Amino acid sequence: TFDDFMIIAANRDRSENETSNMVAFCQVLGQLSLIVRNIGLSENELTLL
Amino acid sequence: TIDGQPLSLSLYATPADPSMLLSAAITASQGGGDLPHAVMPMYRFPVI
Repeated sequence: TFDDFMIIAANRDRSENETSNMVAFCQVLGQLSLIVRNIGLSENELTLL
Repeated sequence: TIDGQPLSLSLYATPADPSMLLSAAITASQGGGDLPHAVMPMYRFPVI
């Protein structure tokens, strides 16, 4: 979730699965950023859905 | 005709006009800032 990504962050001592999960989280975030700014959504349409 | 070419000319259909593109700016409305709880300090009015 968004919680337990903050806890995997702010440690600087994590497992390879932990940094892989945080990297997958950040890449899904980047995919969502692209999927929003490519189609054009000023959030009044987006946060409704 | 004698050569097979038609006497009556063909119909020329009208092509579709280029449409005008439309955009819009949808707007949002978030809540305002609500006032917190006030604490009384130790200093006088010009200091505070």
